[PDB]
Formats: sequence, structure tokens, C-alpha cells
Amino acid sequence: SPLAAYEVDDSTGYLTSDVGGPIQDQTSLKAGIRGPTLLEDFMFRQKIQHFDHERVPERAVHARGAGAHGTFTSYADWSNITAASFLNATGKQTPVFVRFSTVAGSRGSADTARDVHGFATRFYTDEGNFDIVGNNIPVFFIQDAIQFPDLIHSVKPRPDNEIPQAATAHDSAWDFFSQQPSTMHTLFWAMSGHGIPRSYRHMDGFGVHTFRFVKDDGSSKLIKWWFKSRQGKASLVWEEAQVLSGKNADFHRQDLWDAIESGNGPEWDVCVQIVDESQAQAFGFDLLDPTKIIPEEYAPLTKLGLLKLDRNPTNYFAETEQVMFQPGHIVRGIDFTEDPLLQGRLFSYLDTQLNRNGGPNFEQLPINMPRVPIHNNNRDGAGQMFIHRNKYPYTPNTLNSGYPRQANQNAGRGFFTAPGRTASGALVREVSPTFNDHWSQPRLFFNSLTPVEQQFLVNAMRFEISLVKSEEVKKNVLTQLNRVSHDVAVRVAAAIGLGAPDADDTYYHNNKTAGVSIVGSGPLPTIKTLRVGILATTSESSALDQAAQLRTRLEKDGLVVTVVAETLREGVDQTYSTADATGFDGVVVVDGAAALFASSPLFPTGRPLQIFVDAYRWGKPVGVCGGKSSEVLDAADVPEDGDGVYSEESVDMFVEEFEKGLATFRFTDRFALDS
Amino acid sequence: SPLAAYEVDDSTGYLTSDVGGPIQDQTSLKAGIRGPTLLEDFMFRQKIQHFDHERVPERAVHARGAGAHGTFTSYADWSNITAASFLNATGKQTPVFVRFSTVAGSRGSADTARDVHGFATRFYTDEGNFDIVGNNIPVFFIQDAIQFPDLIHSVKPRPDNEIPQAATAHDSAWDFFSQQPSTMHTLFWAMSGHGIPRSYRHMDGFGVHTFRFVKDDGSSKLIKWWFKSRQGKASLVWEEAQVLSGKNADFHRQDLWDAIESGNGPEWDVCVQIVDESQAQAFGFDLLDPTKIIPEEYAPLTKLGLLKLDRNPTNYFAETEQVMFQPGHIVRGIDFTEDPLLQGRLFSYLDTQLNRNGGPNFEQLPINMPRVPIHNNNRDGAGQMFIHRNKYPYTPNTLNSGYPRQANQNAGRGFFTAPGRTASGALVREVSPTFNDHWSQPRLFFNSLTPVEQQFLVNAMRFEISLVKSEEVKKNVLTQLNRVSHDVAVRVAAAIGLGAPDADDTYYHNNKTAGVSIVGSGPLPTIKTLRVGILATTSESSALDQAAQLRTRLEKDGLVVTVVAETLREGVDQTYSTADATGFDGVVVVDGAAALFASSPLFPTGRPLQIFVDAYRWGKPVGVCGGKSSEVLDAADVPEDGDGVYSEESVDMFVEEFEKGLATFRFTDRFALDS
Amino acid sequence: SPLAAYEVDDSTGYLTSDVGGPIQDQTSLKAGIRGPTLLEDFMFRQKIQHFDHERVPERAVHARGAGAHGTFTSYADWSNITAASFLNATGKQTPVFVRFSTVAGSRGSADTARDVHGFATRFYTDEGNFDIVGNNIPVFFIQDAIQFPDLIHSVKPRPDNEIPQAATAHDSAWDFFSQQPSTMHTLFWAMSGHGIPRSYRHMDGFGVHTFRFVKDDGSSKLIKWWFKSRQGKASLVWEEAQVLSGKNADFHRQDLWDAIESGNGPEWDVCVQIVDESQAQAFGFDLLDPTKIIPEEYAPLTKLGLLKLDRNPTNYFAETEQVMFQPGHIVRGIDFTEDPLLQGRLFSYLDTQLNRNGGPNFEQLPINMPRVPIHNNNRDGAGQMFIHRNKYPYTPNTLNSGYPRQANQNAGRGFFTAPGRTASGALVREVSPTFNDHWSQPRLFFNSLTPV
Ligand code: HDD
Ligand code: HDD
Ligand code: HDD
Ligand SMILES: [Ca+2]
Ligand SMILES: [Ca+2]
Ligand SMILES: [Ca+2]
Ligand SMILES: [Ca+2]
Ligand SMILES: [Ca+2]
Ligand SMILES: [Ca+2]
Ligand SMILES: [Ca+2]
Repeated sequence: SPLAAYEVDDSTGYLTSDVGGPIQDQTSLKAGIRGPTLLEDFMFRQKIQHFDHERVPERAVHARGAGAHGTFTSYADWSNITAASFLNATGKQTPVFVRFSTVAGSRGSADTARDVHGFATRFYTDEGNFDIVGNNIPVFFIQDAIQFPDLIHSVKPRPDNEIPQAATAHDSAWDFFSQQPSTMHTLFWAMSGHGIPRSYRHMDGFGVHTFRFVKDDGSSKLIKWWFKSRQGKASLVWEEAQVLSGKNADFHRQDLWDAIESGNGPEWDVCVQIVDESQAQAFGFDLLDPTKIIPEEYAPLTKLGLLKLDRNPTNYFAETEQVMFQPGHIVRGIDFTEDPLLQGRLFSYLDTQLNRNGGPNFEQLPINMPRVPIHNNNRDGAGQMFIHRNKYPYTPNTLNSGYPRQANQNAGRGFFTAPGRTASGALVREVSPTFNDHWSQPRLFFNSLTPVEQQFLVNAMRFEISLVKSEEVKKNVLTQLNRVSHDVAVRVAAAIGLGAPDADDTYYHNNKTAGVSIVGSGPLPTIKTLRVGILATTSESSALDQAAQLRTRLEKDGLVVTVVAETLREGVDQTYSTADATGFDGVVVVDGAAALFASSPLFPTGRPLQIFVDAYRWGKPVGVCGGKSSEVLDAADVPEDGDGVYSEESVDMFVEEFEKGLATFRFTDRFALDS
Repeated sequence: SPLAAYEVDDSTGYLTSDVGGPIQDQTSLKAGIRGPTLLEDFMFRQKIQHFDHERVPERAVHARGAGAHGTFTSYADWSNITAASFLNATGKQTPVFVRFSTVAGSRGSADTARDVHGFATRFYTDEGNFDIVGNNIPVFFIQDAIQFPDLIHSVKPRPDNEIPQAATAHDSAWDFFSQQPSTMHTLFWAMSGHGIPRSYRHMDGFGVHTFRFVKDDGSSKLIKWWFKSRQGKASLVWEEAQVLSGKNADFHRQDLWDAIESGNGPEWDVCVQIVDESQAQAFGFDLLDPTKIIPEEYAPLTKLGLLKLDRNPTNYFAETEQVMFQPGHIVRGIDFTEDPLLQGRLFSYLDTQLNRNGGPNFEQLPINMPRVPIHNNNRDGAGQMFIHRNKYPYTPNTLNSGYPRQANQNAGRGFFTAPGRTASGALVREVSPTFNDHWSQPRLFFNSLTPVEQQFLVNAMRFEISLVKSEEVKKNVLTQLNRVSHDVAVRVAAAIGLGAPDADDTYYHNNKTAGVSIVGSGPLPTIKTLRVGILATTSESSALDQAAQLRTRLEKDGLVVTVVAETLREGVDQTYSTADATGFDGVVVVDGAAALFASSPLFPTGRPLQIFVDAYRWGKPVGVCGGKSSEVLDAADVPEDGDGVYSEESVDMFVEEFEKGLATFRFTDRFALDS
Repeated sequence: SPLAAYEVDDSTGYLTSDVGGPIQDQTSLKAGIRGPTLLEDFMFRQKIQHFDHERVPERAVHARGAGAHGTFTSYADWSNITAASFLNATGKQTPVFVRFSTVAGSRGSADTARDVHGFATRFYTDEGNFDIVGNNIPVFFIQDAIQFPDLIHSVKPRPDNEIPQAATAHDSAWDFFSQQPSTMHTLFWAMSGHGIPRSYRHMDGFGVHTFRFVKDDGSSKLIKWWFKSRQGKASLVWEEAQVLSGKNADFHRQDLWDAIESGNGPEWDVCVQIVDESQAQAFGFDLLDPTKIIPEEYAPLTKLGLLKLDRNPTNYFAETEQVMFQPGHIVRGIDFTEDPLLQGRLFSYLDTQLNRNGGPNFEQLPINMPRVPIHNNNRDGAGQMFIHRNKYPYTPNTLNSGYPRQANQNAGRGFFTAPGRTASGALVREVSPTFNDHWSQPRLFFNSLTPV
């Protein structure tokens, strides 16, 4: 509806060419009924040419992703810290579009690959489009934009055979990580549950770089952007993520689409850490360094407003595929910093859209257009959609009365560089020595996780590094891990049959910071949209009655309920053939269905039991409803007294207990820990 | 209208980026006042990226041209001969756009090169866009589309050095013409005054190919399209065209622009010759052969309606440069024929727009859009400007209720191939023997010109062939010319110092046809827009008074008057420095200015007399107004008794006589003839 | 030819497709002798598709031009002023390609329009391609690259009707000149005989900007490039130029082509004015200001070597139309200055080749290739002609033994920024007041012409 002016309705009418001539498109024109096709068949050629040219280049990174429309609402008048118009009044609303993504995979790769995730937000402001092009991880692998192709070549598939897809689990990636120690912090985040989020809705977004807020008086402060999820944080477990990559490559885009259509559109508090210019080097690291966080203990979050996604696209290609974000899409009241990663990005995003669009007029695509007037002397180029009336498109002119007028700090609400910014020194291709500590913050992050989270991170590294063929690369990796934590290096080395190097305690410490643990972020604040699989049977009418009564009680609380049975019928959503534990956040067996848990042509041997066992092993709340639990729980080897295992006769009591389980989300006592 | 919706007004406001952010664009952002430019200067890069990408590939042919908007009005309900909707009612109006062009020159080449000229007309009909992509000459050089690159490579500049621009006067072109005798008919037209028309408004347009008109009952007739100029026919002389190419490379586009702005928008009667399907081979040649005309004596013209151009474009690049014509843009009621030149064109024009536009969505540019709804399953591609609501874009479907519906002869006013068409025989790459007479019609054309026109054509061939370096090519040329006319070959040979081959009378005859002669087409039906230069002086108050009284009386009759003098002042439009005889259709000297016709720092020596003499030598009406007369005519060696030479004291009597001269347009008795 | 390995010979043999299948190309395949053309006629479609796509975008400026190959020969070992390898020995020869042009006209406009002219030279050095992208007039219209589209829009045809072609003789151009007084110096040069040279061979070339020569020890000097014509200087007269624009739009390209074929290949002494860094503001104007010349009386020319053009192209499109010059094509021993016109050009020329070539691999076109090995981790892109053996194209790596190695001042003959260059002050979009005298040098130029 924000792009309603560009919509084309095909719910009625006769087929036409692109120039409005009514045609057919089902049979080629031929010289006789069993004859050759004619070149004069323009109906054929226009249709096939279009098809032949449908594809455009995938994004060079973040190729796999999905988007939605929404609204940003300001919680206050923020004039006292920024001139930005979209933040200048309590309750002020601005349309947004957001795209979420992975980084490394090509555009049909699985959502649930282990990776960094993008979170890109466009504010269609009344003073121009403003984009925050962020990730779900607050720090980046590298300290200089010029290194980006080195990073990306190393993590993408090996270029002789293009193996492996959407994965860091190969020699080249771990070679790069071990030789470029800046990578350690982002690596630790990606090897945590932050690399396999439960959904786009259950992850945060970060600007990563320090930016500036600039007031109308010219004064500036340093900021970091934080989008805090109102759905809570949650992750998958790796073994789950692997199966889900096969059973549902579209899991995250489906989850987002469904949440929006059910009226559960996801929300984030859009926040900033704000510090003075004088604190650039006050926190024991450089705020120009994008491998570093500011701990919340040193600078608290200020909540600026609400981001809500509540409308799905009409056409994916036209909206999601074509949206072209840029950190260069900046508005008055915001400015850059001398972060050498940010500085280079400003070049890349303007240039890459030429590749994607094939032409320079990509800002004229509906999804990229602003919602205010455009007044400039840009002309021509392939795909030019405007018809410009001003026939004197040069400045300075008298023949168009000196219009358009120049905008700056003092006239026309122009963008302006923060006027206190300076530069001083030699022109150098040198790294600031203030960037040289690559290991303390990785250690801060590791220290801040729970014991089971630390085990999962260790396990993710053991998984990936065990697939590295080069013994030299594996040694080099242990050398770098060892500088973060001797314990990590020892535990990782045990899996790959190497000795860890001797402890090097230069960067070891015991500091912790709040807000980076997933397990530690307590029960989820809402269980709406979570998925409950009810395993039933058509062989017992009482099993379907149990299923229907459970459905009513669970749906009342906004859970998405799937009843599973051997075959479809009224009340049954899915067959055992298509069902999997990866499709549910909790699994309930109705006790009328106990007999399935001891063969059928309608689903693979042991499928009903496998769903239950997989769900248990992956830490999910599981239960049996009806009061006869022993047969199912014994077949599964699930103890009745287990945490997150439910056994009740009463449907009401069953659901009350089970819903607490869904909020807990994962029962971490079911995972073994290294001594 | 898609044009009005995309018009952009920059007559007020502050400069913005393409995403609506107010900016400046006059100074680069630098590290200090004498420092280097910063990469983070997004204002710089967006502006320069746009400039860097302004150009698109020129058209492969017809790159040099100009366009205007107007209206077509039907004179009648033509249902009795065609189903075409734009012809289905008396007074029915359809918007048009027309582009006129040369063929061989690049953008930037001179309008007044000797060449075939394009005349491409788009009708934005209520049943889709219909294009007639025609030339100002009714026959084409070649008989099969597959030869087009051979023709075009031969006429375009030699590919080692890219010489010469916009000219057939070089060895490769005449090699091709002499080896491919199909070229003779079009060659004769191009070597006549049809190769150097006075304006786009003073030339006719032709579809060239035989097409079909198809009725709603399925019956068909064969047609040729003829656009007959209501301004009359007129040419330049070669020596004038050469000078004009240097003095004003924009002469034809200026003439069109100016006529439209003064409310003298040019008009054509849109006509057809209509013959029965059974007459395809009845006239002594094949109607599938595009090297042949139907003589008016064999099939008279039917006037279908009025084409008027009356509005200039707003932005040349957006409208004229981007307009993308196709013979494949056809409507119900029209069909193709098996002309092997037409057949191949249908492929070329769909394909080449991919080159020009850089992507498949070229029909979405405003100038290319239709004026009725588009309903089809074409999707995606670079530059996709629509948001399609139908999410089941396939046929057959139930999930969008079977829409869009198929259109055909019986439903939806679908296009349909003429149902009487058949094909029979071997699949062959062979030329029909009915196409083999390459010489009789060239001779018919030559016979139909006046003696002086025949001399001009011989003179154009003497000029071009004299510049061919190869003696063998020159001999081969005489061989082919000789098959058309022994006299032509004798007269051409005299200039290049070869002997003509012996007469070969196989194709010789004395038949003539009406309507192909320019000299023969009688006085112009209107003199509005024609240019009168009045040569005066600032020395003499009486010269300027003579000039002003002449101006008033000439401007009354719609003539564009320029008073020329040594310097500008009130009443004087142009200096002798910038004035040339090529800028006028008639030249008047006022008596008071006699002294200039016997040196000055304000213009080149002899410029005033040169303008007068050049005008006389090129056949234009010339005179002296004031009744001294003898001194100026003696200085010029212009005889007072000469046809188109005027000498009067009375301004009223002078103008009455002079205006008849302008209608006569050219005085051909001033050109020498071969014995 | 220097480009002999890429040449295709068609002086014998049978017509083939682009994939070597022998074919014909004179008649379409039809359903009967008077029948419609068949879609299965691949001979037709491959031929016509190629034709349909022959054209590329003309250059945004300098679209009308012509080129030739030649040789540059150094007169000495210039190590005392520059590390540049092509200048490091007496008699050292380097292949060149040069393109000359007008500025404003489209690619079939007249050579003898009144205009500034381009003079672009590529040296295919043994340390990489070095381009000097110069003009025949030593000063430019504007003082900041960001103004270039304003200048060019004003001088190009009015955008409602695209009139007039290749001429400053219209309201918009003179509006710009009169409102932007920086333009006065170049305007006076264009309005002199330098706007209508007799030939490309009878004009000089200038780098325009101050550049730096950098020695292997890191010290730098400021230079201006001057290519002095050994044929002399000569102009047309305007009335002559106008007539010639119609009688022979190809006059300058024909003149060059003919001179080369007759064994009269044109020559230039390649010269520099060399001054110390301390003289940037010593001559009464700023050397960062591209609207200013250094009078020969203040800094004399040093002759570095001979440029001779002596071989015409084989294929105009492939060589002349496709050559893609960049001031960013720099070699060790040369460096930029903070001239805000030069600074912006560095961005433009890399970007615009994407428009012309339609793809990122434009340096692989034969005319653009270097004459020395390429070792880098650039990969893929449309039109990729190389087959790279190194399957670890990232730095730092161990799996390709740390190759390619980094090159810099101290290893691998790397390019390096002149190490004494600094910046200091506010980040500003402000013009230096040292650039404000727009009128004295125009007057110096006018004073220096003869009465006629
Ligand atoms: C020097 C190059 C470079 C560097 C250092 C980065 N990126 Fe980037 N990024 C690109 C070059 C790039 C790109 C090649 O320009 C992409 C590809 C597609 C596009 O429009 O831009 C891109 C895409 C891209 C997307 C996808 C936007 C969308 O959904 O369409 C996200 C979310 C980011 N990037 C985020 C980041 C973050 C958070 C970074 C570091 C803090 C980062 N990028 C550094
Ligand atoms: C098989 C190729 C071929 C053949 C045989 C022809 N043409 Fe064509 N023509 C082209 C291939 C083409 C082209 C390459 O497709 C052009 C260049 C730009 C475009 O839109 O199509 C074109 C452009 C073009 C234009 C310019 C349209 C404009 O103003 O934009 C006109 C007026 C014609 N042609 C007319 C003719 C006529 C009357 C022909 C024979 C009767 C003819 N052409 C044969
Ligand atoms: C910021 C933009 C800009 C600015 C300030 C300039 N130019 Fe430029 N120039 C271009 C943008 C450009 C371009 C758009 O990037 C072109 C078009 C084609 C190409 O390869 O580069 C170009 C082409 C071009 C050519 C044609 C090279 C060839 O023959 O292919 C010459 C000789 C010059 N320029 C010379 C200059 C000189 C002597 C300048 C000032 C001292 C100058 N340009 C400033
Ligand atoms: Ca690998
Ligand atoms: Ca976790
Ligand atoms: Ca392209
Ligand atoms: Ca030739
Ligand atoms: Ca049909
Ligand atoms: Ca103008
Ligand atoms: Ca002179």
C-alpha cells in the first residue's frame, strides 16, 4: 500500500503485450499444423525474451534474504541530540522497509546456515531516505574496508569447484581467520547461538560502526545503533539447524511472512549508546575500531523509538530483490566517523547497484524512491523514467533563476559534515596501533556466556575445524584461539587430535558484560507465534478429540498449532510423511496415539517416535497429554521427571505447564559438558 | 498520460540527492582547505556517477534524428477494409510520436548529409501501440533482411580508420552497390533530391513493404503505406547541403522545432494503395519484393486520415533518444507479408532495444508505454518499475481464476494472423526468381525526373564515384549503371575518365510514373515558415527603414524574416559574420546597402556579396528592393531579366513578386546540362 | 602490431559462425521460395543479433576522436628526479597509444568544431600502464571536479531539442561562463586559434594539473607535463573551419592517418616544468589551481624524451573506440597533487568504463592490457577472460604460500604516495582563497598574442 501507485492488477482482463495489444501466448505460429515455427511470431519472442532476461545478479554478499514493510514511531523530540527530522517529535511516524539476510550463501541457500546475519533498515523520511545497514552481530571481522574481498573470498566456496555452499567449515576460511586475528571477535559471535538464530524476529540489529549525531548548532556526539528485539533472543541448536536446512530452506522467511499475516508483526526498540567526542579513546580501545563493542556497563542504551514490521511485500522481486541500501543514504543530523571499514563501504554500495540494476537510474525503482520531491541536475542514463522540465541543468545559472538552490548548514535544511571534525598528519597506508588488541574482547564475550553456551561455542568450533584438511591451518587456528582462552584451545584441540599450545596469558581476563548471552536472557517475553506439533492418529476418534481440545486451548494463547496424523482430514493439518521436529518449538503426543510409538506405507519407519525423540534431544518442551504417558516416554527413553517433560491428564493443567516450557524455550540440562 | 505523470519540475526548491536529501554540489569535501578529496563525499560521487553513466549506445542505424508529438485523425469508419480500431470512426483521434532521421551517420553527424531518411510513426491506439517504421524513399536497397549488416557495414565508415562519416562517397559503399544490383533502385532515389530534402516536413513517408489490412471477417487485402506531405516536396542542391552540414549540422531538427513552436506544425495525409491478394504478381513484379513500387497509375491512393505534429518534446533524451520503435508493434486489423526484408526486421527491433536500454523493461519507459492497461505474465528483469499483484503468473491457472484470458480472432479483440495465409514447399535458403529484375524500376524512376533533375542525379553520382580510389570498383559501377541507362553510364564515365560499356538494352524502356519528381511537383502549396534574409546596413537609416517595411509585409504572410547587418541593434537579428545563404530560402538586398557589395573587421571580406551570389547560384529567389537595383545586380553578375530575380522600387510590388518566387522555390534554369 | 596475438585474419577461408561451424549468410531460411522466415534459422539470428548489439555508449566527453600507436624514447636516465622505470635509461623505448579528440561533440560531429581538444597518451611501461590524459590547452575551465557536469551540461546541446551540436555558441554555455569566472582563462584559449588547430600534429599537449615526481629516496618535486609539437603550431581561420566541418568532417583523423602512412609520423618532445614543493604558492598563484599556467620565464622546460606516432590501428572500434584511459593508471615515481579537479577525476575514469564496457573486465581488452604479468586476487565479473590457477585469492593466506606478496616503497617496486605529503585542518566544502584571481592570467594570455 505505500507503493500502491505502482501496482498492476491482473485479476481481470484479456492478455496483452507490454504495449497493450490483446494477444494469446499458449501456441506458437507455425507453417502448417506439424510445421516449423515462424520468425514473425512476435507473441512468442516478446514473452520468451522477457523470460530469458528475468534474472539479475545476486548481491555480492547477503544474497539470501527477505524483507517487509513497516513503521518507525519516535518516542520523543530528539532535537536536543540530533537535527534528524524523523526523530524530531513524539509520535512522529516514518515508513520503513527492512531486509534480513545471511552473508556467504547464494540466493537459494538455506536460511539456517551458520553465519553472520544482515539487518538493513530504510527510513523513508520527510528529509530523504535514511538507511542503517546493520548485522545481528555488533562487531565485524576486519578493520579496513580494503580487506573485504579477502574475507569474502576466504569464506565463500573454494573457487576451483565452488564447494562448500554457505559455510565457514573449510580450509580457506580458517586460514584467513588464523592469519588475520582481527577476525576473532566476530568469529566467536558467529560460533555462538548468534550464528544460528531461531528467527529474524528473535535477533537484534547493530549499526556496528560508531556514527555521529549532529545538532542544528553543529555540536556532535558519538553513537552506536542497537535494535533490541521485543520478541526476545533465541537460537537453534546446530544439529537442528542442519536438518532444518534440508527440510525447510525457507524457514526464516516463512517465519517472518507468517508472523506478519497473523497480526504478530515483529517489533524492535531502536536504541543508541551516546558518548562524547572526548571518549573516543577513553574505554581502553578506539571507537573507530569496528571489532569492538562498548559494554552496556560503560554507556547505557537510550530508546529512540519503535520499529514494527507489519506488511509483507506484493512482489518479492520488485520489492525485496530490488531494494538497494546504502550507508551513503544519510540525512541531516547524522554523520560518519573515520572508521576505515565504514569509510570504504560508502564507495561500495553506490558502485555495486550499477552491477545489480545494469544502469544508473536504480533510485527510480519504486522501492528505492523517496517520499519527498527530488530537485537536481542529474540527467539521462539508461532506464531514465523522469521527463525533466528544467532545460538549464547546471549551476550556477541565470536561465533557470539559479534553481535548484544550494542546501547546507544554513539554508534549505542541507546535509552538513559535523563542523568540529578535522584531520591531521601524513597521508598514510598504515594501521593505527590503537587497533592492535584482537583478543581481549573475544575473551570478554566468551566470559559472558553460560557454561552450556560456552560448550555450544566450543562444539561449533570442534565441528568446523575438524573438517579443515591442512594440519598447518589447524595448528595456526589453535595458536589464535589460545590467545583468547587456553581452555577453548585445549577443548577444541581434543576433538582434532592436536596438542594445544602452552597458555599465553597476555590478553586473558575475567571481565564480563550483560546483554550478549542468549541462554542468559531469561524466558521469552512472549510465546505468540511459537509452533506446537500435536502428534495424533486417525485410527482412534478419541485421539482426534484430544487433539481438537488441545488445539482450542493452545490457539487461545496465540500459538501456531499443527495436528499431525497418518492422513489429512478435517482437524489434521499435516501428515507424518511431511512432519519433522524442526517444524515445532514444542511437541505433544495425545495418549490415544500411543500405538504409533511402538510400520505404515504412509510414512517412513519410526517417523512418529523420531519426531518426539529429536524434539527432546534438541532441548524442546515435550509431553504426553491424557494421563497414559509411560508407553510413549519409555519408547522415547525420556524420563517422566525430566525438566521440560510434561505428563498430565487435564488439558488445562497440561497447557499451563507446557506454555511455561515454551517460554523457557530450551532445556539446557539435556546437553553434556566437557569436564 | 504516462509522460505527464513522470514530468519533473525544478523551477523552485533546494537541491536534493536522488533520494530527497537536501545537499550542495559546488565544492568537494576535503581534508583541509588545500587538502585531498574524501571518499566519504557522497554528494560528489552520486553526481559524478550519474554524469559518468549518462550515455547509452546510439541506434545501430538512424542514430541521427529528431522527434515530435502530435495527433492522427481518421477521415472515416474504415471497417469495410480493416478491423483496426484507430481507423474505426470518422474524427477518431489517436496521439502520435514521430522520429525522423538519416541512416548512416552517428549522433552528432549533419542533418544535411546525402542519405535515405527515416520516418517512424507511433500511434498510441486504444488497442495498443502501432508503429509504422518507414523511410522517405519507398524502396529499399536489399531483398533479404540477412544482408542488412552487409549493406550497413559497406556504407558506414571504413573500419580501420572510421572514415568517412555519414557518406556513401567511398570505395566500400560503391563496391557493395556494384556487386549487389538490388541496390540500384534505392541508389537512384538517394542520388536524386530525395537524398537531400529541404526539411523533414517537405518529405513523404513510406512503409516500403507490402502489408495486409485484415477485416473482422478474416478477409485480407494487400496495402502500401504512403504519408503525403501537405507542405509539398522540396530538396536542397548538393553544394548547399555540403555548406549547411558545416554551418548548421542541426538544420532539420531546428526547422521542425521552429515550425511547431510558431503554430505551423507539419501535416501529412496518411494514405494506402489497396490491392487484392490475387494481384501479388499481376503488375509485372512481386509485391513481396521491397525494391519495387506500385505505380500510382496501377493503384490510386486512398486517404485514411490526417497526421499532424504540433508539440515538441520536454526532454530530448527521455523522449526522442529513448523512443524504441518496432514493426512488431502491430494491432488487430493489420498483418505482415512474406517480404523477406520485413520478416527479419521483426526479430531485429525487439533484440536491439536490449542493447540500447541495457535491460528488458524498455516498454516501461514513459515514451514507450501504451495508453491502455497491460495484462500479462511478464515478470522481473532489471529496471522492473511495476509491482504485480497477480501472484500466479502462468497459464493455464485456477489460482488467479484463469486470468489473464487468451485473446484471438474470436474473443478479446485479439491480434490474429490473416487466416487466408499459407506456406508450401521445401525449406529453402533460395531467392525467388520473381525478384531478379533489378534494373527496370531504377529506369522508370530516372525517366520520371525532369531534365535538370536527371542532371542533378548524374552530378551526384559523378561527385561520389569520382572519390572512389579503386579503378576496378569504378568500372563495376559503370557496368551496373549501364544496365539501367546507357546515357547515365556515358555521362558519369565522362567525369571519372573511363569509357562506358556498350549499351545493353535488356531492361531499357521509356515508361514514366507520376509523383516521384520533386522539381515536377509544381509550386509549394504554402510558403509559411520559409526563411527570408534581408541584407541591410547600419550605415544608412534608410536601409534599416527599407528592411523594417519589408519585414512587416513578409511576416504578415508567415515568413521567418532575418534582417542582417554589420552589428546587432533594434530591428537587426543577425550579423554578416554569422549569416550564410544556407540560412535562407530567399535573399533580398535593400538599396540603401549597395555600398557593402563593392572590407570590415566585423565580417570576412566579401561576405555580403557572397551571401547574395551563393543564393542565386543555388537557385533561390533573389532581389533588390528600392529601385537603384542595377548597381547590386551588376556587382553580383545577376541578370535583371532572370527568372526568380526581382527588382522593384515598390515594397508591395516587390513582395507580391517575391512570394511567387518562394512558392516556385527553385529556379532550375540556372544549372548547366550535359549537351 | 604490438597487438598481433589478438589479430584475426579473413583473407582466406569459408564463412563460419562464432563457434567455427561453416555457414552461409546471404539468404534466410524460408517455408517455401515465397514463404515466411523460420525461427530455426540460427545463421540469420546470430548475424543479426551481433549487428543489433555492435554499438556501445560514446564517451561522456571527448566522444569524437582518433588514435594511433607509436614509441616513446627517453633522452636520459631521469633517476635524479623520478623513480619511473620508463624514464630510467638513455634510449629506453616504451610502446604508446595516443588518442586525440574534441570535447563537446558526439562521435560523428566535425573534427573542426571550435573546442578544447584532448591529447591522451598511454605508455605501456615495464612497471605497468601509465596514462597522461591531457588537453591541447594548458588550463581548464573549472577549479573543482564536482562542477564538471555543470560545465558539460552548459556547453552540450540544450536538452529539450538537443541543439546545437559541438558548439559553445548558445545561451547556456555563455550563461555558465559569465556566472563562473574561473572559465575565463580556458575560454580565451578556446576563442584563440588553439580552438581550431590545423591538425592534431600541429597542437601541443598538456597534463594541465601539477603532479609530483617522486624519487626512490622519497623526495618529491612538482611538475607540469608539456608535449611540444615538432611539426610546429598552426591554426585554421574560423570561416575555413566552418566550411571544412561540412566538406570534411574527418579532416583531423584523415590528416593523422595519412601522415603515418606516408612515413611522416608526428613527433613531440615530452617535457616537464619542475619546481620545488616550497614554490607551490611562490609564483603569485596556487599550483593546485588548474586555471593557471607557470610562465616559461619562471620555470623552463626540461626535455625528457621523444614521442613518435608511426602506426595506424588495424580496427578502429577495437583499438581507438575501446581504449579506456585513466589518470589512476599511475606508476612508481609519479604521484598526485591536491588539485581538487585532478582529485575527482581519479574517481570518474574508473567508474565510466563500466558504462562503456558494460562489465568490470575492461582492462582485459587487448588495447587496455599491460605488457607485463598481472598478479592479483581480482576475480569473476561479466566477460572474465582469465582462468586463474590460484584457488586461494585472499591475503593474508598460507594455502598459496603468502602470494601475491605486498608491494610498497621498500619491496617489489611498489607504488607509494609521496611520503612528505600531509593534510591538516577542518573537513571542509570550501574553496581556497588562493584560487580567487580569475582574470589576470586570461589577460596575460591575451597580451601575449599578436595584433591580428
Ligand atoms: C567494502 C565493502 C563492504 C564492507 C566493508 C561491508 N560491506 Fe556490506 N555490502 C557490500 C559491501 C561491503 C556490498 C557489496 O556493496 C553489498 C552487496 C549488495 C549491496 O547492495 O551492497 C553489501 C551488502 C550488505 C547487506 C545487505 C543489504 C540488503 O539486505 O540488501 C548488509 C545487511 C550489509 N552489507 C552489512 C554490512 C555491515 C554491518 C558491515 C560492517 C560493519 C558491512 N556490511 C561491510
Ligand atoms: C534486419 C535489420 C534491419 C533491416 C532489414 C532494417 N532495419 Fe530499420 N532498423 C534496424 C534494423 C533493420 C535496427 C538495428 O533494429 C534499428 C536501430 C534502432 C532500432 O530501434 O532498430 C533500426 C532502426 C530504423 C529506424 C529508426 C527508428 C527511430 O527513429 O528510432 C527507421 C526509420 C528504420 N529502421 C526503417 C527501416 C525501413 C523503412 C527498412 C526497410 C524497409 C528497414 N529499416 C530495414
Ligand atoms: C570529474 C569528471 C571529469 C573532470 C573534472 C575531467 N574529466 Fe576528462 N573525462 C572524464 C571525466 C572528467 C570521463 C567522464 O571520465 C571521460 C569520458 C571517457 C573516459 O574514459 O573518461 C573523460 C575523458 C577525457 C579524455 C578522452 C580520453 C580518450 O581519448 O579516450 C581526455 C583527453 C580528457 N578527459 C581530459 C581531461 C583534462 C585535460 C581535464 C582537466 C584538466 C579533464 N579531462 C577533467
Ligand atoms: Ca577451502
Ligand atoms: Ca545457544
Ligand atoms: Ca549491462
Ligand atoms: Ca571505403
Ligand atoms: Ca493467429
Ligand atoms: Ca542554450
Ligand atoms: Ca590564429
